[PDB]
Amino acid sequence: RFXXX
Amino acid sequence: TRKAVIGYYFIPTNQINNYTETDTSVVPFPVSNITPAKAKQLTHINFSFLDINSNLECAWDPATNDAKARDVVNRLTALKAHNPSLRIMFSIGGWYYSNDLGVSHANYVNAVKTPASRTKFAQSCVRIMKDYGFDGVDIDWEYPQAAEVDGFIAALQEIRTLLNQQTITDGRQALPYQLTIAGAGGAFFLSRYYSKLAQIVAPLDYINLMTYDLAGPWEKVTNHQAALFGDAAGPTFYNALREANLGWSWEELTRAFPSPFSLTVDAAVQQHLMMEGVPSAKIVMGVPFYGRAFKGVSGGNGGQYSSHSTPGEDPYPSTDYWLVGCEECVRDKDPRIASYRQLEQMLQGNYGYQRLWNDKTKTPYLYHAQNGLFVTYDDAESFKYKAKYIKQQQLGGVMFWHLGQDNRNGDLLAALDRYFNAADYDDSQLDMGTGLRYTGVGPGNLPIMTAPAYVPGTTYAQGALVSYQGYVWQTKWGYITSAPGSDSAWLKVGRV
Repeated sequence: RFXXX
Repeated sequence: TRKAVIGYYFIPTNQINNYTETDTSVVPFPVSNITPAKAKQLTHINFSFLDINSNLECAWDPATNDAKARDVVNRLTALKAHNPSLRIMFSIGGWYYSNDLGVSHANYVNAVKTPASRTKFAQSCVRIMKDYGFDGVDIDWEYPQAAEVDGFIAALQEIRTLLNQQTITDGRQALPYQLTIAGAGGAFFLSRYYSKLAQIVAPLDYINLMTYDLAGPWEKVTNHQAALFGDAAGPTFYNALREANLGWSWEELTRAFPSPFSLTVDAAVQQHLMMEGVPSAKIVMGVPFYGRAFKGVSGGNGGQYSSHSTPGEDPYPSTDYWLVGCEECVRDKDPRIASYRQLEQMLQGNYGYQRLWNDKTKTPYLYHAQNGLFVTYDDAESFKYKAKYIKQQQLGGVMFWHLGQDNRNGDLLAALDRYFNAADYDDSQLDMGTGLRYTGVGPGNLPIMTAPAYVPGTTYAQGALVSYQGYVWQTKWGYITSAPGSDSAWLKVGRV
């Protein structure tokens, strides 16, 4: 978060 | 009843294919790190992540070496020999696979589209479960859009039906197969399905709120990523829930959703409790086992709420690893995030970090006077307040992302277990502070009040209170002559 995840 | 302690266990596909318990440079956290002592502190381990392929069925990433996969899963299920209550769940999704622009997004939208696709998907979920030896299904779709919600709900209902059948067929009445989802922990993403929470939570054993990532380099000012309560000095946000297709009046919307508001863990929990049909016992509070870092921040408040120069661009530009002491950041090519394990080590080093504490949010943070760095994270102290909160609000338990980020002694996991079950830990005197509480009131959390029974044919002035249909009402204006539920001039403000 929040594409790296 | 025992509070759930749900640890997501994430292992990159490349680490599976090269699995080893003797080389931390290849597999930083192999299963062997989960000693019997630690297996006993967990109630659930959510293996992450499985995906949904083009055949619209649950499935491992195509690049996964299956033999290596089963071996890792088998090591996890072998842990059940040390804890008869432990369940090894498998999670379908994650940001990489399921986000709107994720590599498998369309499969999620299509899997739940029709009764046929839903039946086919649900069957694959149970098949994968019995095939690899898992104990339940967790759906972590980040996140279904409002139009895909009804299908989402139906899919969950279908999995529930099949799981309950499987539980009987396998004689698992003592440890029933379960169904859970990782739910949003912030109003913006929550707004996508908020109006149908009751239907979403019905087929679930638990909804694991991702009450973290509430701050990050993508925001203008630095802030705590998992503040328990609000700090008036920190940033506030637009309450997106007031724009949900709820069908409520202006008055109802305003009291349930004050805006702007403090984006905190308490806000997310209270926002779920405000809805009717969402039991506190199914809500699980998520906590992070990692921190987020910002660079180029200014002092004055320890680095808190400062402007910064952190690339919010995901695949971190440059090979500029500004997060001093974080060797892991080098290994993973991103100085904006670090496991608690690494952070602890950065702290005990002499890398120039100062640990500060915010008594409003009840969370720690690091400030690097030099270099101008700020790190928001959680530790065993912040977990004391979060654990007390879980008990007071009668929540189902705690969840965390992710097991592989705890330190070698497993301190964060041990702390959570201690706060809930140690006979010699006593938090009766722990003070929750004066941080801002989310005061929204909705259909699900009306306060007990007491009022005279509404008298048909009677006229009441403004502000009057009365009881009717098991509720207490107040007039929004004067000279009222019709009955509650039958006259928009009445606002339901309490129960019994």
